[PDB]
Amino acid sequence: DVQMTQTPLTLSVTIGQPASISCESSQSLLYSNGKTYLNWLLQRPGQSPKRLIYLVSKLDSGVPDRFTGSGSGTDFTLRISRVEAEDLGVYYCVQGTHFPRTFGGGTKLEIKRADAAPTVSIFPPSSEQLTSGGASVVCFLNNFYPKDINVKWKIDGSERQNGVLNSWTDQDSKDSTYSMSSTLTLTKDEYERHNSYTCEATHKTSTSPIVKSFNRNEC
Amino acid sequence: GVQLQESGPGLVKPSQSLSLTCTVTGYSITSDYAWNWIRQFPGNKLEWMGYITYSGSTGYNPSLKSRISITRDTSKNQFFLQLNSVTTEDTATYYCASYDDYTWFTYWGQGTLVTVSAAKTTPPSVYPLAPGSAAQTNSMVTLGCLVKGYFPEPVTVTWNSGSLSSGVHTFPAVLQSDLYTLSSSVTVPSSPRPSETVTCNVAHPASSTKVDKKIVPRDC
Repeated sequence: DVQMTQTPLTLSVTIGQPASISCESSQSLLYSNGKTYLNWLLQRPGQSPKRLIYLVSKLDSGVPDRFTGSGSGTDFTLRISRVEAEDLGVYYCVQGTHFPRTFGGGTKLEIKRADAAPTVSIFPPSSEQLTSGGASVVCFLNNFYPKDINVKWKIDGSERQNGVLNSWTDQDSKDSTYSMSSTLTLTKDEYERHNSYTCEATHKTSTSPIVKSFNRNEC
Repeated sequence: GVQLQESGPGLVKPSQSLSLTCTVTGYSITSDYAWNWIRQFPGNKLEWMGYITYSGSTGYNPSLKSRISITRDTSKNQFFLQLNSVTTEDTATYYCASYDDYTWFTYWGQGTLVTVSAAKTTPPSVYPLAPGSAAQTNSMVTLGCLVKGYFPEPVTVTWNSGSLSSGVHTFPAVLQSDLYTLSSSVTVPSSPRPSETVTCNVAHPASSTKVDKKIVPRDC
């Protein structure tokens, strides 16, 4: 029940510059044998947590010279000399001095990137689905930045809000962008009663929204 | 090479008893160290659950004491985790790990997702997403696959059996009515499609499902 507080909760850093995450416990982590049991884990998207530092400053096998650990008692700090794309993920600080072992909330590191307008593509329902009496209209807004993105659907000019499922992806460790998926699901009947479907997106990248649409009768 | 691996159900009913196995290869769980079971809740919070030492002694997280058990089979070199009266609050990714806060020894398994729910396993429906007349100018073409109506997580999506990965974005599943919906987009130059074939492969383990769907264009 030894609380481990990390700060900040989310850190945005521009490639090549130093980053710093702070960890702080409710009680000293210095042990009677004179050793401090504090470790730093890193979890990249789609992977398991991986220890990078033990005994507050000791590097783990294969961990880059870039990472550095320091601290004492109740305040530890993980400093990354120069950030790279391969550093995207969540950073946790663990404590193994007082039972039970506890973790910090984790700090999400995001790479500050150059603004990018999404590439928008819209897809009519597949005939195979319509057969089941369902109709899902999909819209993909790929590789854009920042993450601030707003999607809006319009069927025959009028906005529709119910029946929408949006899904964002983790920052792309390759180009540092984000991608979003917007699916508008209607029944077979309602889809066949309307003809103009539009996917509209508003992003920091442009003054006027990006539009993509199609007419049900045209294909 | 050292290695830990979790095995066990991915779906469990509330009130049932969760039972996971962690197999270790490349080191004897009786030699040295403490072997642990840790879980990660959606939202990312981690929670140390308990351990069993190479000596047979165990330690458990106070909040779990009442219903946790960790035993082993030294002859098979694998330790087990048993949690009782599971509730939907027990849905999480379970990892088994072994480490020493002093030495350089540290190893984590790959983790296994465990969903606690009454809902029943349901194979997914897969639909190819072709342009409507999109492929026109730009040298790139985006295609897609819609995976909907399945349960529980997860599903594995690939394109051309892995052959294609260069520009793939597979979106996180959304739970909408006790069922999941997920999508995956792939962008290729206008030379590959519809010239050379593009397929999206979908596998839903829980339902022993394997489906391939070619993305053929609509004639209009």
